[PDB]
Amino acid sequence: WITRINAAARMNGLSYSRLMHGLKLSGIEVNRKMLADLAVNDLTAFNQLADAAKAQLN
Amino acid sequence: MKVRPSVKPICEKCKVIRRKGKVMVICENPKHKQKQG
Amino acid sequence: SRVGKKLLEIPSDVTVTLNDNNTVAVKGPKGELTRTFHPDMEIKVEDNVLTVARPSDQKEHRALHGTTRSLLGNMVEGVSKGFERGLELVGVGYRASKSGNKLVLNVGYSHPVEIVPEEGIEIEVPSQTKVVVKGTDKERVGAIAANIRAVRSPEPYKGKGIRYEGEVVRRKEGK
Amino acid sequence: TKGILGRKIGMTQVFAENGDLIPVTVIEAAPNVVLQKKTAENDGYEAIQLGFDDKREKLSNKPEKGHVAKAETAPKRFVKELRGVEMDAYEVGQEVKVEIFSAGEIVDVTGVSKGKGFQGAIKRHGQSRGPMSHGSRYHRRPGSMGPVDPNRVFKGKLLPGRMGGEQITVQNLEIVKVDAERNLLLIKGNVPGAKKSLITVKSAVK
Amino acid sequence: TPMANASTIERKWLVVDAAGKTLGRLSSEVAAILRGKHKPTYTPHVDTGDHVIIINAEKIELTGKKLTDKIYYRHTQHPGGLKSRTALEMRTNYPEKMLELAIKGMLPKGSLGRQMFKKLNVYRGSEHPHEAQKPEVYELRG
RNA sequence: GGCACCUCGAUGUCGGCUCAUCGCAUCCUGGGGCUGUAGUCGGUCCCAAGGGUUGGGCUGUUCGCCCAUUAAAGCGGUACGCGAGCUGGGUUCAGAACGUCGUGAGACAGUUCGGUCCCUAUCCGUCGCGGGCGCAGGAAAUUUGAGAGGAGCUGUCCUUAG
RNA sequence: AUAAGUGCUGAAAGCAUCUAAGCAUGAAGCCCCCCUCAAGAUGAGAUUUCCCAUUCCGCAAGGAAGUAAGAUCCCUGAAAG
Repeated sequence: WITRINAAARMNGLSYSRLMHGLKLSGIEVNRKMLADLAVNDLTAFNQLADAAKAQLN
Repeated sequence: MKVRPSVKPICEKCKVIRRKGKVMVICENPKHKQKQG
Repeated sequence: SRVGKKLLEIPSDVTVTLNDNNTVAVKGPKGELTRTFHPDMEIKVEDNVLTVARPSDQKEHRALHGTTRSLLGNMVEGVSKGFERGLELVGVGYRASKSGNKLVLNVGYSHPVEIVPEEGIEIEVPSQTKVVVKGTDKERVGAIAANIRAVRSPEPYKGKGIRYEGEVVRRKEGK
Repeated sequence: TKGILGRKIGMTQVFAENGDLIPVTVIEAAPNVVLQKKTAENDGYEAIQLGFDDKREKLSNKPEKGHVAKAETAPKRFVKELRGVEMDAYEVGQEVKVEIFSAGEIVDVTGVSKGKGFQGAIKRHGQSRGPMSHGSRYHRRPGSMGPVDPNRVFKGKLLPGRMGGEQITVQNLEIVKVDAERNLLLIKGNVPGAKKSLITVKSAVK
Repeated sequence: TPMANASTIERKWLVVDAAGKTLGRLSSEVAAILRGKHKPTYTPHVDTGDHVIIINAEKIELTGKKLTDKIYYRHTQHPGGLKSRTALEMRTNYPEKMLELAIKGMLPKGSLGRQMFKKLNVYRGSEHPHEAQKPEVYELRG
C-alpha cells in the first residue's frame, strides 16, 4: 500500500512523506493506506485529496 | 633512491617536495633523494 | 611576487586572437600556435594589452592563473623570436651529423642512431661536436632536447654523451 | 595471404640438389574453385569460400547444387573459407590451382589430427606413472584429484578421455617442390591428419 | 481488497540520454523505472515495468578518480586466474556492458529479476534500431 | 607453544611416489635508483608472480653435509595439500634381545631383528561422449565472435671488438 | 595502455619544481597479435541455397494426415570408434 501511494503521490509533484504529513495537518485523515490505494485506482479522488494536502501544507 | 618510511632532509641542500601523494626530497647530491613507503 | 597578475605585450604585429571559448591562437613572424584553457581564467584581448584575471582566490585557481600567464608569455615570445636549446656532446669519436631533415648520431653504440624531427622543430650541426635544436615552442623544443640527451646521458667518471649548455656534471674519481 | 585446399596422399623423402636428404609430405590439390566472395558490407567481414573435391549427383543434394550454381561447377564435396585475402584479386567461380604457391615459400598447414579413441591419462597428457615394483599397486593411474580445503576438484585437471580429431596448426613449413601438371604439393616435414584426409595450406602468418 | 493486476499491463517505451548524467544516479533511478515502481498499480510478482533505451552510453562520466580506480572484476570458474578491467575502459570498445552490469546489480535477483532485466536496451551512438514502438524521451528526476 | 571450543556411537598420524594449484616477503630471467658503480663482476633498494626453478652419496627421515652441474638450484599455504590414489622404511600392538631401573610382575621421546593398509561410486565435483527440446516455417553448408583454454623458459658461440 | 624510473613545460609559492592544468617515454608484467574451443551467447546472431504455404474439421480458438526439400530405419565398412 505504501508503494502504491508513493507512486501516486510522485506522479503529482509530491513525495509520500510530505503527502502523509500534509494530510495529517489538513485534518485527521482517518482515511488510510488501503482505501487510499482504492482512491489511487480511482485516481481522480486521490488527486482531489492530494491537492487539498498540498494547499494546506503551506 | 632510499625508500624509508621516515623521510628527513639529510643535508640543508636537500628540499622536501610533495608529489603524486607521496613526499620526496630533491637534492643535487643524488645520494640523499628518498621517498617514503 | 605574483606572476599571474602582470601584463603581456604585443611588440610588433604579433596577432593575438581570442577564439570562441577561452582558446587562443597567435600568428607571429616565426609561425603560428594555438592553445586552449579552462574557462575560469578570463583573458581579454586589448591593443598592446591582454588581461589575466582569476575569479576567486584559492589553491587551484592561483596555480592555474600563474600557469596560464606564464604560458601565454612564453608562447608569444616564442612565436615572436623562436627559441633554441644547445646540446654539446663530448667523446673521443662521438659524431654529430645531418641526414637531410633526419639526424643521425654516432656514439659508442655499435650501430648509428637516427632521429626524425616533425613538429616544425629544426636541428643544426654547427660543428662536429655540437648540436643545436631550434623551434617555435619551448615545450616541444625541450622535449626533443631531452630525447637527444636520453641517447647517451653523461657518465660521472670521464663524462660522455650529450650535454646541455653549461650542464655541470657530477665528477667521481676513476681509479 | 594465399592458400589452397588439398588432400594428404602420403609421405616420402627427396634430395634438395645439395647432398642433404629431406623428408617431405605429398599433397594433391585438384584445382579448387571459389564459390562465394564474402564481403564486409553485408557479411560483416571479407573472405572467400572455396571448394576442392567433387561429388556425384547421387550424393549432391539440391541445396548445395543451387549454391554452387552461381559458380557453375560440379557440386564440391569439401568447402572452406580463407580470411585476409584480397577480394578484388579473386573472381567468384575462378580456379585457384597450385601455381599460386612456389618452391621456397614458407607455409603454415592445418588440418584435423589422427583420431586415437578413449585413451588413458599417461597416453593423453604424458605424465609419469607410479613405480612398477616394491609392492606399488599404483601402476597407471592419473594422480590425486587435488587438495582437501576447496572441498571439490578444480576445473582443468587432466583426466582420461577421447583424443585426436581437433584441427592443429604447424608453423613455418617449407614447400620443397611443386608439380602443377599432377596438381601436387611437396611440403617439408610432416603434417597432421591420417592418409587421404583433408589438408589446408596457407601462407605463413609469421 | 487491493487489485493484484495481471494480464492488464501496457508497457510504455522510454528513451533517455546518459551523456551528462552520472551512471550511479542514472542506474539507481532507471532501475526503479524498469521495475515499474513508478506506476501507481505496482505489484511485486507481475513485472509492471517499462522498456527503456539508453543513448550515448560512451559519453557517461564517473566522479572522482574512479576512471582508473574502479576495477570490473570477473572470475571464470577455471582454476585460480582472474580477469579484470578498469572503469574508463569499455568507453573505448563496449560501454553497454558497464550499464548492463550496473542495472543487473540494481534489480532484484531471481527469475523474475532476469525477466525485468530483459526489458533493458543499451546502445552506443544516438540511434535506436527500432522506432516502431513510438518510444518517448524521458529525462530523469534526481 | 598457552586455552580446551567442534570431532573419542572413531576426522588415519612422518617421509616418499602421482598430481598439482595459490601468495609474493623474488632464486634466475625483464625494467630502474644509489653505490666506497672505471670496465667483466658485484652490494643494497624499487617495479615485477609470465615462465622456469637439476641429477646422485649418506640417513626411514623431511632437515642437513657432501659430489657434479645449471641462469637459478626461492620461501611458504592448500587437514605440517593429496591412503575410499599408492607406498609402509619410523614412530604406534602382540614375539625376542642388549644397557639401565625395579626385591618383582615389568618399564624406558634408549636401542635392535620381525610384524594382515578393507570397499562393486549413490549425490555433488572433474574429464570425455550421446539423446531430448528452443532458438514464432522445414532443411543443407559456410561463418561472426561475445566468452573461455594453451603457449607463453633460456644457455653457448661468431661479429661488432681486443 | 601502464608499473618502477627518467622526463619537457609550468604555477601554487616572481625562484625552484616530472606537478596541481598539459605533453612524453618507459618492463619476460596487462590488453591484442600466435594456436584451440565457442550461438544452450534462452541476448539461441549473419550470410549462400532448396521446399513451398496442400487435403481434411467448429468454417473460425486450434486440431489431424499424407507429403515437398531433407533426413532416418536397415545393411557394407573405417581414416572414426
